[PDB]
Amino acid sequence: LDIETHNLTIWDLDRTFNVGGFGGKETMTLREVLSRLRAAYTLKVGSEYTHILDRDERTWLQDRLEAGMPKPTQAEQKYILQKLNAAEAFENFLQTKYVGQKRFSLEGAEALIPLMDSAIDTAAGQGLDEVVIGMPHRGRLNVLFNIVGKPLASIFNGDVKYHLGSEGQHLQMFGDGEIKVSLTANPSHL
Amino acid sequence: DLPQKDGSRALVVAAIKETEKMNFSEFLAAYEDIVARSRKGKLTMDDYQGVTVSLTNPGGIGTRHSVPRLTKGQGTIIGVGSMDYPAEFQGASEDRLAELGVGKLVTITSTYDHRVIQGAVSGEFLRTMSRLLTDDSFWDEIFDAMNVPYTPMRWAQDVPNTGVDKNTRVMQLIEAYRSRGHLIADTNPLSWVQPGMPVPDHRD
Ligand SMILES: Cc1ncc(C[n+]2csc(CCOP(=O)(O)OP(=O)(O)O)c2C)c(N)n1
Repeated sequence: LDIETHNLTIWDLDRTFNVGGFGGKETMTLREVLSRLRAAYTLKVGSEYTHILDRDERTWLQDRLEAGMPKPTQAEQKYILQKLNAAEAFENFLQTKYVGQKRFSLEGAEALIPLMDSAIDTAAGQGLDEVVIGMPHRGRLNVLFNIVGKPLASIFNGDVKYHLGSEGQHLQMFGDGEIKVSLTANPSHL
Repeated sequence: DLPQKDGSRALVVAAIKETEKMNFSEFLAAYEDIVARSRKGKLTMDDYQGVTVSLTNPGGIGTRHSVPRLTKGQGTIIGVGSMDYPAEFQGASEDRLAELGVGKLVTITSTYDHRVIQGAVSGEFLRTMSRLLTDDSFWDEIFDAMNVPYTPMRWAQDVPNTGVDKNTRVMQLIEAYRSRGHLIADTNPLSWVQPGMPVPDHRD
């Protein structure tokens, strides 16, 4: 990934080269080529896709990754902040009102809640029928309250809460889609 | 052409029979049978009877084309001329010819009886022969019969050295074979492809 390994120097940065439709252009400078490659493959998202054998499915991923993340609206931005607020509020309630819950904490990994919400919402817009979730202990009660949609009364009242299954509905904030959400039962055996 | 006991050369026409029921492998065997038996004097009377159409090759010596005679009993005779460059290019460099994109040609003739075959039919016949010798399906059938594992070379026009340079394109071909060349390798001792499994793309 160093320009020295490919026999290129600082003296080539403002010279123009044929690039064969990279960034939807025929010609480009080395300075511009390096900018685009770093914006696409070296910031907050790292991708592995070039091992795929089909040419059509390799090109689909390439075009989306090199176009970049779309700039989100203000409304969208405030909806992401409200989910993070809920996640952190519930962690605080669990740690203060009950004991021996430090094992099951999601502190450090609160972005899980907005990731799972993004996927379930995208599925509702595609027109699909249900999402089935399987997972271990860490973050389970947080997922029951913020993703499945159970009331607090239902959660806090044989076996424990950390192993039983549940069902619920997910409506879509900025659309007209609905989808069922289910959580499966499991033992401690990973 | 078989020489006599005296020494004088004398041409005679032998026949490959029932040719409309043969694939290329069968055709090649039948051909080499007639040539073999002629060289060791074991042709019979039946080998010289029943010819419907004939083929001659003046191009062997280097003649460009001929107007040959038609023997009684048949309707057409086909002649194959020389496969050299034209005489106007026979003193040019290999480098200059390669730059321009100059190929070799073959000239083919048809001499027919006009009482039963019309000119439009003879022209359509030569057009079909031209198409076949450049056709994808024709060369697929020959390769299949002789058990050649590669795809045949295809017919195309020369492209100009513009946009992505041709040297860049040759380096991308070396990377393709080093990465994906195992997908077309002679690794299976049976001529077997499992019909259930999906076949990977190897256009690269
Ligand atoms: C089959 C099985 N083997 C071993 C264990 C014991 N065990 C319980 S938690 C744990 C650590 C798992 O760590 P990791 O998967 O990295 O997730 P983390 O809890 O740190 O999020 C192990 C080994 C188990 N529960 N089940």
